[PDB]
Amino acid sequence: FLGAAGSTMGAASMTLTVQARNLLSGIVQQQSNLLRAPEAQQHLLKLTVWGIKQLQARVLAVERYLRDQQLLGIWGCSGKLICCTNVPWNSSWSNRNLSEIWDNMTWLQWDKEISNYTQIIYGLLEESQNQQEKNEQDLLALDKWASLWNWFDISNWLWYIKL
Amino acid sequence: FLGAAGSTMGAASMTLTVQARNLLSGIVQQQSNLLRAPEAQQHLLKLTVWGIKQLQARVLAVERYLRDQQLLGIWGCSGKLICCTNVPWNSSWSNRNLSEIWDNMTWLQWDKEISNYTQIIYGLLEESQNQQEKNEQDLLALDKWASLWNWFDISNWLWYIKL
Amino acid sequence: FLGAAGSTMGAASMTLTVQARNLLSGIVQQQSNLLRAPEAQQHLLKLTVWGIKQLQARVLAVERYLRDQQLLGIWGCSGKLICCTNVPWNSSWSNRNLSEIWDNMTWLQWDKEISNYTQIIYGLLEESQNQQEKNEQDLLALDKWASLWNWFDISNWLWYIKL
Amino acid sequence: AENLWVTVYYGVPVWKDAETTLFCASDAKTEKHNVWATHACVPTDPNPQEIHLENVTEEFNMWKNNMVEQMHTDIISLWDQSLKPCVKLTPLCVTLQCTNVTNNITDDELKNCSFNMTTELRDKKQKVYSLFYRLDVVQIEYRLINCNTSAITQACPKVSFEPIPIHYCAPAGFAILKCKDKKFNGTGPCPSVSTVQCTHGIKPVVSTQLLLNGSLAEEEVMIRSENITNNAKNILVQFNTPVQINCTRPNNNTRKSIRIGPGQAFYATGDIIGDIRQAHCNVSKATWNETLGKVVKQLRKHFGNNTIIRFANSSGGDLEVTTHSFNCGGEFFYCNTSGLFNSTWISITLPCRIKQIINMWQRIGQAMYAPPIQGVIRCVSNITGLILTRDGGSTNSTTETFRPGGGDMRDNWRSELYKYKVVKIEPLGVAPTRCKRRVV
Amino acid sequence: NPQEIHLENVTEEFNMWKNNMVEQMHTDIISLWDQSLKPCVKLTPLCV
Amino acid sequence: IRSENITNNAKNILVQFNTPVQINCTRPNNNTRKSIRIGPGQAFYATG
Ligand SMILES: *[C@@H]1O[C@H](CO)[C@@H](O[C@@H]2O[C@H](CO)[C@@H](O[C@@H]3O[C@H](CO)[C@@H](O)[C@H](O)[C@@H]3O)[C@H](O)[C@H]2NC(C)=O)[C@H](O)[C@H]1NC(C)=O
Ligand SMILES: *[C@@H]1O[C@H](CO)[C@@H](O[C@@H]2O[C@H](CO)[C@@H](O[C@@H]3O[C@H](CO)[C@@H](O)[C@H](O)[C@@H]3O)[C@H](O)[C@H]2NC(C)=O)[C@H](O)[C@H]1NC(C)=O
Ligand SMILES: *[C@@H]1O[C@H](CO)[C@@H](O[C@@H]2O[C@H](CO)[C@@H](O)[C@H](O)[C@H]2NC(C)=O)[C@H](O)[C@H]1NC(C)=O
Ligand SMILES: *[C@@H]1O[C@H](CO)[C@@H](O)[C@H](O)[C@H]1NC(C)=O
Ligand SMILES: *[C@@H]1O[C@H](CO)[C@@H](O)[C@H](O)[C@H]1NC(C)=O
Ligand SMILES: *[C@@H]1O[C@H](CO)[C@@H](O)[C@H](O)[C@H]1NC(C)=O
Ligand SMILES: *[C@@H]1O[C@H](CO)[C@@H](O)[C@H](O)[C@H]1NC(C)=O
Ligand SMILES: *[C@@H]1O[C@H](CO)[C@@H](O)[C@H](O)[C@H]1NC(C)=O
Ligand SMILES: *[C@@H]1O[C@H](CO)[C@@H](O)[C@H](O)[C@H]1NC(C)=O
Ligand SMILES: *[C@@H]1O[C@H](CO)[C@@H](O)[C@H](O)[C@H]1NC(C)=O
Ligand SMILES: *[C@@H]1O[C@H](CO)[C@@H](O)[C@H](O)[C@H]1NC(C)=O
Ligand SMILES: *[C@@H]1O[C@H](CO)[C@@H](O)[C@H](O)[C@H]1NC(C)=O
Ligand SMILES: *[C@@H]1O[C@H](CO)[C@@H](O)[C@H](O)[C@H]1NC(C)=O
Ligand SMILES: *[C@@H]1O[C@H](CO)[C@@H](O)[C@H](O)[C@H]1NC(C)=O
Ligand SMILES: *[C@@H]1O[C@H](CO)[C@@H](O)[C@H](O)[C@H]1NC(C)=O
Ligand SMILES: *[C@@H]1O[C@H](CO)[C@@H](O)[C@H](O)[C@H]1NC(C)=O
Ligand SMILES: *[C@@H]1O[C@H](CO)[C@@H](O)[C@H](O)[C@H]1NC(C)=O
Ligand SMILES: *[C@@H]1O[C@H](CO)[C@@H](O)[C@H](O)[C@H]1NC(C)=O
Ligand SMILES: *[C@@H]1O[C@H](CO)[C@@H](O)[C@H](O)[C@H]1NC(C)=O
Ligand SMILES: *[C@@H]1O[C@H](CO)[C@@H](O)[C@H](O)[C@H]1NC(C)=O
Ligand SMILES: *[C@@H]1O[C@H](CO)[C@@H](O)[C@H](O)[C@H]1NC(C)=O
Ligand SMILES: *[C@@H]1O[C@H](CO)[C@@H](O)[C@H](O)[C@H]1NC(C)=O
Ligand SMILES: *[C@@H]1O[C@H](CO)[C@@H](O)[C@H](O)[C@H]1NC(C)=O
Ligand SMILES: *[C@@H]1O[C@H](CO)[C@@H](O)[C@H](O)[C@H]1NC(C)=O
Repeated sequence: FLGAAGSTMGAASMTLTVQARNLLSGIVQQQSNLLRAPEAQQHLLKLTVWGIKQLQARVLAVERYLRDQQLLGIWGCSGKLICCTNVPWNSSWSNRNLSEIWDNMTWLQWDKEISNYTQIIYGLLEESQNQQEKNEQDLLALDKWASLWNWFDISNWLWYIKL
Repeated sequence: FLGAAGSTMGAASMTLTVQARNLLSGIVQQQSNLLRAPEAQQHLLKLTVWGIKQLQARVLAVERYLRDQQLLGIWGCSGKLICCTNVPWNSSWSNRNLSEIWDNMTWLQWDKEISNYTQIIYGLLEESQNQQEKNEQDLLALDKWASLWNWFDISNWLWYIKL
Repeated sequence: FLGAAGSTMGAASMTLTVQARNLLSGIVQQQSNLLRAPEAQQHLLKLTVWGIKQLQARVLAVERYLRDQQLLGIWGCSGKLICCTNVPWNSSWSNRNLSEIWDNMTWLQWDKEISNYTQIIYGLLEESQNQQEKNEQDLLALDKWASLWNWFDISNWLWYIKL
Repeated sequence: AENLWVTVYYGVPVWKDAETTLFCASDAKTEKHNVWATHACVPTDPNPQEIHLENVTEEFNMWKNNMVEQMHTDIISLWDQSLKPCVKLTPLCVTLQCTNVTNNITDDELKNCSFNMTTELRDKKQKVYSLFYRLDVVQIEYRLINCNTSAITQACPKVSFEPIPIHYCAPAGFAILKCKDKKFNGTGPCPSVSTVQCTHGIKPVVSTQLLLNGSLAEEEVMIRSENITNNAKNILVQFNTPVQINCTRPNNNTRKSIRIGPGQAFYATGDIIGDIRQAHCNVSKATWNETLGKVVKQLRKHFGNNTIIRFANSSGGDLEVTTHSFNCGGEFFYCNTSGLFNSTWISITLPCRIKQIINMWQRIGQAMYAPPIQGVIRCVSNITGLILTRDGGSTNSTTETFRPGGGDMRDNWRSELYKYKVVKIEPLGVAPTRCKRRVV
Repeated sequence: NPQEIHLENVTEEFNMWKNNMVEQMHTDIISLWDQSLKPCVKLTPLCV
Repeated sequence: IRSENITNNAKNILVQFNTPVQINCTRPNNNTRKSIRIGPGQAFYATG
């Protein structure tokens, strides 16, 4: 857990050759202590201090661990820890070297690199995930899969596989 | 958010050419005010009025925003905002025009159209999603002469696309 | 709900020819009574006994109904009620008959069979799901300046776009 | 090169500094009637998985920390929660006709008070012996000292005040860092951090002017402050040597139960066995001379090596600021620590006075009444550090004076939550790569 | 409405002297007693 | 003019303005306060 967070992303390519260095299972499975005993107590005590504080911490962790699942759902990446997108690296102005990034830069320094435009990227991603990709998929079924291919106007299929 | 809810579904084809007009992100991300401060308070006050009311509102929003994810899971549509099904438009008796629906009718009037049979559709969908589709997929790891060549059903299999 | 839990897995092949005999919808939709009225009460009463007990039961059900979704996410099975894995039946020592298991054995007796090694299987599954399968997928789209240039793979693409 | 494409990554180990609620973790061991564990808040405390990170210099802070304010409001809320269902003593604020005692030595003292009470069936009152100290009766003959301030609810005698250690465990989606650098003074980048699920055993003691039973640092007696330049900034100091405090209270203290109305007893100190000596605390002068040698020989690194004097704490305040106040098994001491501070530049007794009516140990208002304890009270444990304040003034060059002031309760918990910090986890990260999706 | 479903085929072991619902019912009843009794009239002036 | 229905006579007729008419209210006396001690630390403020 977090075991190579200080490493560079090339030595934290090591982190995502393992389970993102166990980050997600440490997110949901560090609940196991307050999961093991909110109920082993058989005591009256007539009032509860943790009855609001532990509950607020618990549902805070749950909503935080669902917003990210919904955001991976909204970019077609649901289930997949590492997925790629149709959004290009745009005019976004931290254009730099590949062998600088994935060899000599930590994840935290990388967060300091692109601390701006992060909401720009998050707004940008679903655009290519949905507004044309879902509409192309909606086009792709309102034509018989094996009946159009005689016209010699087959590019539409080619167009949907290159652009 | 909700910005074209009064438009017709043709002008709310505009809504689902964008992120269903931002409906889902407004579902989960309008939590951010009670996410930003259930904890910025450092005050005793010895009792809490919101300690039940805010918590009940919060877990109400969470269970409502999980029942729909589970219902999209049960129809094989998990992740996908717009997906298609094998259930046909059945004997369901609001059979009408395509250029009437997706050109001149709002989403709310459409809800007033098919307010009945909605639980019929919801029961109907998982049937074609599971009871034969999952069983065909369970078949699809082993078969006899038929899988490569059954020469009977295939014409009807082509015929389903045909009619 | 639970309607053939006592049947053998061959007569509970009947259960998973229906919605695992309605188990998952009974998991999340038996909340509907405490979903229908934690709020229909308009009474002061100045204190609450259920304000901790019902809330603890509710978030207990929610975290239990999310750990399993995350565990299906970690084995690439997210969405799919029945999915297969690349992990073989290993040296695991309850090697026995196919026509004994899926004809004459209940689910509960089956749980009594493999009550051991269940955490071994759970640790074993993600290994073949990730440590080579995700790394093979990472090998797929990195090096192919010649991915646009494919000449003898069109046949699978054409087959695949129809079926 | 070619145009790269963005690739999301879910589970990137980055963190931001945040603030949230934590919770207990203790252990089970019946008679869990403790005021600070709220009868085993979380009785689990599992095995302490600690993970190093090897490669990150994270910045820390102890004077801007958030866990000390959470610990302070937790302790005052647990105090007022445990004190709530006990016996009120508003029928006690009456006129007392008192007189001295004479069985043993002078210079102790006690007042033999008697009042009209024992009111049981709302019609019958009785003349009742009682035996109060000074420092909680005043003249007019006598009344209690808190009757012009608020009511005087006594403690339930079944609960105890032993500080069993608690462990603050972070919620899910957060992490607790932990600096392992053995010379991290107060604030700044710690080069070698680590991650724990929860902290070590924190004994939540309450002691002014010499913090007790603490977690002692290494052989460099560290000096922590906010800045040395400001004269009104408390200079914590942390030891490496556990100097012992043999404290005691010599009398025998028979208890005597008084019935008040319906079923509410009241415990007043009866006639003692008859050996009135003074409550005191011994510290061996050799080890104290050495630990003062170490504190003064690592205080000359912060300014010029000249003329350190220490003094008694100019008083005023009350007993909370002038004397070393602590409780020793449910009896609240106040010990005149003048006799430990002379000029270090080149066995010890301590008279202790005992109050019984304690104020709210920070606030003004509600005030508890500690019932007496039978037998002879004797408890020993270690000191771990002082709390000093500089004086300064016109002393531009020499005769630097330090006097062990320090009155707040937060600084005790800043003396053990300095090597901890809470961080949130932002698992979602993007990065440009050479992969682009198969668009059907 | 009380939906009850048989299982037809399972011999499950039961216990009544190790049951947990009786302790929940007992602490529920004593807590409801002391909760309902709380805002009523004291009678400490009656002990005369 | 808002109501539930004008036909029922026992239905409150709200009315809403467009002009803020001012109300200059006052109380002319000076009202010294006087604190009274009651028992332990509970003051009581009576008009002196
Ligand atoms: C108060 O005393 C300290 C003593 O450390 C003075 O600080 C300076 O400290 C360094 C070490 O951190 C001294 O260097 C040492 O010198 C000795 C020879 O005397 C050598 O054997 C060691 O290996 C090391 O190099 C340095 O001499 C010392 N400076 C002095 C004594 O002037 C501090 O300066 C003193 N306070 C004042 C106001 O001078
Ligand atoms: C200073 O450290 C000690 C270390 O334990 C803290 O605990 C106190 O230790 C003494 C023993 O040295 C306990 O006294 C006696 O313990 C025996 C054990 O058999 C018991 O039979 C007696 O009834 C008596 O308790 C003492 O109870 C124990 N706890 C307290 C609250 O004094 C001590 O708390 C530390 N000092 C402070 C101020 O916290
Ligand atoms: C304790 O160590 C810290 C480590 O950073 C020192 O902090 C800073 O040190 C630099 C360089 O010496 C100074 O420029 C800063 O002004 C220091 N900051 C603070 C807040 O002091 C610090 O000097 C050391 N000493 C003390 C007493 O904190
Ligand atoms: C820390 O960085 C060094 C690079 O000098 C590297 O050799 C080492 O493996 C890194 N440690 C971890 C835990 O990644
Ligand atoms: C990328 O960065 C490395 C230094 O990290 C440098 O050696 C290399 O030449 C760079 N490549 C390009 C194409 O700039
Ligand atoms: C490469 O990394 C080392 C340590 O990680 C660092 O000292 C060096 O400056 C880095 N060089 C570049 C070009 O990033
Ligand atoms: C990133 O955003 C911050 C806003 O806090 C701004 O101050 C900074 O200039 C931006 N640009 C960077 C770090 O290049
Ligand atoms: C409302 O409907 C009219 C159709 O007459 C259309 O022109 C207009 O764009 C609609 N407004 C919105 C916000 O969709
Ligand atoms: C569909 O409805 C439109 C009116 O919205 C009408 O003009 C058109 O003729 C209809 N088409 C059919 C096939 O009925
Ligand atoms: C088409 O829409 C307009 C306004 O949206 C409405 O006035 C008209 O009646 C509609 N016509 C049909 C046939 O739905
Ligand atoms: C739809 O269901 C409602 C039940 O509330 C019923 O009254 C109505 O007749 C149904 N049919 C419609 C609106 O065509
Ligand atoms: C119970 O088992 C018998 C096998 O003897 C089978 O015939 C019957 O259908 C089973 N009942 C259910 C509900 O599955
Ligand atoms: C499998 O088990 C059945 C009994 O349930 C038996 O009749 C059959 O012969 C077995 N098959 C093998 C290959 O052992
Ligand atoms: C087959 O099932 C029946 C009832 O379910 C049982 O009596 C019989 O022993 C079983 N036989 C085997 C070989 O499992
Ligand atoms: C399964 O694990 C249990 C541990 O409770 C053990 O007692 C048993 O021997 C194991 N093996 C079986 C049931 O074959
Ligand atoms: C009681 O002690 C005080 C202490 O100064 C003294 O003034 C007073 O005279 C004493 N009274 C008796 C009766 O001893
Ligand atoms: C109690 O009341 C009696 C009534 O005369 C009085 O004499 C006595 O002095 C009172 N008690 C005290 C302590 O003054
Ligand atoms: C403190 O020292 C004195 C001096 O002899 C001794 O009489 C007394 O017993 C000591 N007290 C303790 C608690 O050790
Ligand atoms: C206090 O005075 C009463 C009066 O009779 C006496 O009996 C009692 O012993 C006195 N207490 C002491 C400690 O002398
Ligand atoms: C402690 O006792 C000495 C004895 O002379 C006294 O002078 C001093 O004032 C006392 N300490 C304080 C803080 O008053
Ligand atoms: C300092 O030493 C002198 C030596 O006579 C002694 O009288 C005095 O009490 C001591 N003061 C303190 C505060 O230790
Ligand atoms: C305290 O009083 C008890 C009661 O008789 C006695 O047995 C004991 O010796 C006394 N002294 C102590 C504990 O020093
Ligand atoms: C006091 O110091 C000793 C010596 O290191 C240590 O063993 C003990 O645990 C400390 N704490 C106590 C007695 O509470
Ligand atoms: C109200 O009017 C009277 C009439 O002159 C005047 O004396 C009085 O001061 C007024 N009060 C206020 C509050 O304006």
